Amino acid sequence: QSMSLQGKVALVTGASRGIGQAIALELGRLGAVVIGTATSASGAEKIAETLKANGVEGAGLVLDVSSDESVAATLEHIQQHLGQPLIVVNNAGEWFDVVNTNLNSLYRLSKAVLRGMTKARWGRIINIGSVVGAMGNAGQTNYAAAKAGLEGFTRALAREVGSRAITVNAVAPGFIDTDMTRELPEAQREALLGQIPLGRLGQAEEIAKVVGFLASDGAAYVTGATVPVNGGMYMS
Amino acid sequence: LYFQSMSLQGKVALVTGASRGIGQAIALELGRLGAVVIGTATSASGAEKIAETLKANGVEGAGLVLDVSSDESVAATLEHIQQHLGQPLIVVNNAGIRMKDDEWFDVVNTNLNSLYRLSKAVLRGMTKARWGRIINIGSVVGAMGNAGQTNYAAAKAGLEGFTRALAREVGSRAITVNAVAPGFIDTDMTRELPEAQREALLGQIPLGRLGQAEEIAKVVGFLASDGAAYVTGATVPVNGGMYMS
Amino acid sequence: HHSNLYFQSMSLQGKVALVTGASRGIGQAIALELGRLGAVVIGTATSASGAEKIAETLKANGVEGAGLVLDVSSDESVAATLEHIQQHLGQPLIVVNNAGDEWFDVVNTNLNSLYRLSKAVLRGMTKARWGRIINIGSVVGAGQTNYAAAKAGLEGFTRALAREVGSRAITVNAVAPGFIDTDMTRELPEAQREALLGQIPLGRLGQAEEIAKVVGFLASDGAAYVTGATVPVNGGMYMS
Amino acid sequence: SMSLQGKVALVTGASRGIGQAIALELGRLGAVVIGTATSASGAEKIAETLKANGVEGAGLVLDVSSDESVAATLEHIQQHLGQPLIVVNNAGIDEWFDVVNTNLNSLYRLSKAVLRGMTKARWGRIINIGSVAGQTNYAAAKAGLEGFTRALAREVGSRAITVNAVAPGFIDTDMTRELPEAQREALLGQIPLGRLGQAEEIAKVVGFLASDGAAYVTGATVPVNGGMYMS
Ligand SMILES: Nc1nc(-c2ccccc2)cn1NC(=O)Nc1ccccc1F
Ligand SMILES: Nc1nc(-c2ccccc2)cn1NC(=O)Nc1ccccc1F
Repeated sequence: QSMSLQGKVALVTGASRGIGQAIALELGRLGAVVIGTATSASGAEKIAETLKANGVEGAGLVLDVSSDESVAATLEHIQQHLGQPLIVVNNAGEWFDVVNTNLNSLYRLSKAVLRGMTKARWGRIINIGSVVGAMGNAGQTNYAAAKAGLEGFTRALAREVGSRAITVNAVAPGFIDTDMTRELPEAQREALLGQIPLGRLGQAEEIAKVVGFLASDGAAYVTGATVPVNGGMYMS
Repeated sequence: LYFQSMSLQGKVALVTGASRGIGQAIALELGRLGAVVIGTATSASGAEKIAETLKANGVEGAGLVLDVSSDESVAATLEHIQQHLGQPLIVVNNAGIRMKDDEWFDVVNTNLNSLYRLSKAVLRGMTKARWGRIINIGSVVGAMGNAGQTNYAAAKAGLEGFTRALAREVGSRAITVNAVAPGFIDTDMTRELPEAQREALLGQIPLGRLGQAEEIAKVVGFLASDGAAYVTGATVPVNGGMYMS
Repeated sequence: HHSNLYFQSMSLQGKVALVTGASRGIGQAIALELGRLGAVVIGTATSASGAEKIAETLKANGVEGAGLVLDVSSDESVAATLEHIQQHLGQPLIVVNNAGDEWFDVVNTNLNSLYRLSKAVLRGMTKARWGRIINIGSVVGAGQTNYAAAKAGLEGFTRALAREVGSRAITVNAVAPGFIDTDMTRELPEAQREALLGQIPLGRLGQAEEIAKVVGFLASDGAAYVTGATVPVNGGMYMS
Repeated sequence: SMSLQGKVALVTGASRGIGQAIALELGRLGAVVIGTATSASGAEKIAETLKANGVEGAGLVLDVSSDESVAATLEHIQQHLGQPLIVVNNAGIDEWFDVVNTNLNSLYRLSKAVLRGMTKARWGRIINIGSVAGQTNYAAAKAGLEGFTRALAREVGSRAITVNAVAPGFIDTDMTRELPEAQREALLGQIPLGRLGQAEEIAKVVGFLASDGAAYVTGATVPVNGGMYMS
């Protein structure tokens, strides 16, 4: 009668900063045991501090989602130590190659965690889209493309794994206040505020709450869906 | 002076079409989250029933008679609420008013005129408070034929473009506007068409089951929260993986 | 009410086409294109001088047809107009709707007009067991809210109507123009035009004719299996 | 004014069905047409069909999954018939993912290879034909085709090159002719037009998209499905 993720293990890729960090803390707040990942040892260490610092049981690991070996080994380490990850949030990220590489990483990781979810006959996979913030024309092409790829992928994977009570969903952030976007040139940021009906940048936490909800038992009938979290700014 | 993640304490919510099924489940969910809940129906016995259900589940609120097709009804109803309980800052439109692939136009036209009516009327209150949630519930799947698809696809497309457009119009005032597009939900309609044809429905749904009314309500419950503040103009499908447009 | 070279393009020979809002721009271009393809063309406008002008343009480009006064918002106008056409020129089997808190009322009013007119021409197409209905969208023109909405409305409508009339071999389609060269857009300050062109991959405004060719195609027998579709004609500029 | 006289068109997977119909339609419009197939007997057949319908062109062996095949094939065309400015990708190829990933890698391979020619001529048409268990794979292939087509259109647009897709519904082809009557009729029952589409009816759309009249259409995916939409 609640959104408690007590007893569940969650894996959040790219958790050392920004959105991923905010997602790790939110799932922690909800009672999940949280494994966050980064590509470096110091990133993984930092994830661990942040967890203790906010009273979250879990760990930081080194993970490169572009390589089969890293993925296989990492998942093994988790299984042997903390249990099977039943919540998995892919947040660790020229148009063609970017999208092709991202989606190969989603599929890789998703397929690897699926054996565990299948066995438990329950699971949540949640895919975070790229943030809006794209120095140029290139960057609109790239965001629209990444979004279309995420959506069709998420929908297709949901249909494939649905019969096992595993939901698969995506979250498509708009213009979010992050360490990356605070660095954009003022003209570019203001031109983006001018496009957003809510008249402000979204917070990382505001992405994390959606992920938090999608991970809950309450969201059990939501699958193959891509939830936009963009303040009313839609770009396609 | 309180503050927690999903609370709606201190907020007044208005849920149209709350006497049964989805709307009832929504009223109880917003109640469960601490909202003062006004549910509505088109009849006195419906409104009575809403009130019983609230008290019976310990929810502070009321049942009112409301016809969303009529300006007078809407104006008067909102007045009563303002006079007595305060300003409704959460508003969930769920009162949509043998069917064939030609009835689509009128159904959708009538629904959307009612959304706009009610929405515009509650907007003055939300504007004044510089905060608000409007949530629009789509039609469930009401017939499994061609007739039934045309109508569901159409109702969905209309709801989505409407919700998006309205979100853009009111966004600058910190008012989110969202929709929920239920798929095949366990309700009065779905239960009574015998199974050999109904069971064929489960085969179209990857989750392999009908959705529960509660499962729509949790989504509405989330969208109404402060956590969902950056979600606007969105239509959340809640269909077990069955997508049709 | 104002009314031997065999060109090869003349594939809509023998068909009567009705193009609403034909006195200028896109609608005018559509009337001449369907004319070019051999259709007998009735174009419409809301005023007598508009209808006069349509007729001049037709004769001036050697198109058999007429200019009529039509108000698509009124049942009487529609019924009477269609009857005049039936009694004089035959049954219109190709029909192109191009004649158009603001955000809601615009879309609601348009779609009520589409449905009115569409339902009225449908008896004729049903009897002939063939027909083309083509709906021209809102061009670009606060303007962002309205364009996405108008588009979503047009598209769901077009799709739903296609499903309803399909069994009778009547296609129903829409065309969603992007930024089209019209007499208003030619007058922007260079900075404004260049900034708009910078959003369009083709790097130019579309021509009215370029909308008309799509309509021309959709009207043909070749497009018989295309129905409930909305064809964007925007130079690669997609707004949501 | 639908003419393609003087233009060279390349149609992959042209030995039968849709691709064949596309090759004859672009031929009918005056294009010099190179059709392709994966086998020698397929390529021969393409050539017979062209001569048999008075179309100037050729049948070539092409495997769009291989860089070498593509590079060599395009060279042969450049050296013999000129630069292909109209290009229609119709040769299609845990199963959903790989299908779509492989198809889109083939589109991108071929597209990039023909793009040099179009850039040089400052004009071009690229048209991608979609696929004709089964919903997951169709919805996925479609979503991939659409986003791809749109993204590529944005990239090459400034050079007066349109890039578009055609998403056929249920078409009368060698696959569909094999279904049991109850199953096909249940499929007709989902199609408002009440019939299967013809290959020619896909081809006319391609024919139109290739024309100068369609110059302002780019990044678009035209459904050709008799009113049956599955997503
Ligand atoms: N390799 C690749 N490129 C793209 C793509 C590029 C631009 C826009 C949209 C998709 C998508 N993908 N996607 C895939 O590999 N798989 C994929 C794409 C869409 C739906 C389902 C899929 F599996
Ligand atoms: N009369 C009508 N029909 C439809 C419609 C029909 C089929 C699919 C989608 C919308 C919508 N509407 N009415 C509206 O007032 N507005 C409207 C429709 C679609 C999107 C946005 C809108 F404001």
